[PDB]
Amino acid sequence: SGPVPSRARVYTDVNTHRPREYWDYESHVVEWGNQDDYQLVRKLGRGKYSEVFEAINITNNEKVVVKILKPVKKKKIKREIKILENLRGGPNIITLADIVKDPVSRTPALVFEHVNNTDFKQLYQTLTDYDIRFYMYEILKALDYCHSMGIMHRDVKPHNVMIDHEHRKLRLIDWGLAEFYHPGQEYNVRVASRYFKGPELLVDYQMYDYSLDMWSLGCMLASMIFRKEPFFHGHDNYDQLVRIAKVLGTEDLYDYIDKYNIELDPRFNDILGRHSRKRWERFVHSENQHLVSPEALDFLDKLLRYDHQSRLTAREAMEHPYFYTVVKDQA
Ligand SMILES: N#Cc1cnn2c(NC3CC3)cc(-c3sccc3-c3ccc(=O)[nH]c3)nc12
Repeated sequence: SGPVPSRARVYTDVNTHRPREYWDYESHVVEWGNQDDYQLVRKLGRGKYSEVFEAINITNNEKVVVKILKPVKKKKIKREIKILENLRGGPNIITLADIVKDPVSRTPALVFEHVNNTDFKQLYQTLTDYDIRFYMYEILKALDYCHSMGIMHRDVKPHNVMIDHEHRKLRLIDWGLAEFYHPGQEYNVRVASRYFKGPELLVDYQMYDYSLDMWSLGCMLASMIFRKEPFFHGHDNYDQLVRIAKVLGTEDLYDYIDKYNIELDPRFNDILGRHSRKRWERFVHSENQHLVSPEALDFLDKLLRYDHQSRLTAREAMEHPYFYTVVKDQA
């Protein structure tokens, strides 16, 4: 027997109610700017599918970030562009400023708003309890917005969170893995970095939704309050599920597998073993106790659930007691 179908608990049919053009990115026609408006200043990074640079827009003297793409399927470039344009002006969503192509090389490049980022491997270790709640609330604004717009980011991790700590400015970036949610659609499970992959990805459950981003957000929160990066440190995708089972327990995992009639890869049987559900206190010590509170733990618990349907939505998460003071100060 095949797996049991699943539907998003919230924003289920937002794309169905939209005109086709909104989500049918394959038919999207790219609007190109002028490549001569931009001059590369310095390199910021290299990736598997791109090279990133800092640039100057010589028409207005503004600092920008330029992502020059390596060979990528045109439908995937159209997907990222279409999502970026649909999300433009949304809270804490990076702004796509321009799309340019080299006239000779035919190489496409995405031009973004620049964020004066403080690298997370330096910033996070300085963040107070209030900073973690404030920045977690800001990512949640970006997530509730993109989910309400029928989009799952699918790559939520510290590297995709740009923070200008001086101006308390956060942007959720790199929409290259993002997809439109369609009820009944089977998605590719080979998405996200190892440490942030949800149980649905690791067990090969394809009918997932926005709730995937909520697991990732839970992984980030656990690493920040416990000062343990990564929180679930698997040696591969199979061992990644073992690392989660050693914390959440194997009982709720097999209850999750049984509920959705998931065919578990035979490799898993001999590595998963039998594990009890641990108490969050075993990750608490003298150097992280100032970031850990009963509110933080309660919130974290409600994010990290094997059953995607039982995790908090981004809007429910914003309503949690953990954010009461952030909500108060913002009024
Ligand atoms: N989008 C965007 C964006 C805004 N600011 N910003 C900064 N700012 C620091 C230099 C101060 C760095 C990067 C970097 S650094 C290495 C890779 C990337 C990158 C850029 C685009 C993308 O889609 N993924 C990854 N991206 C951005």
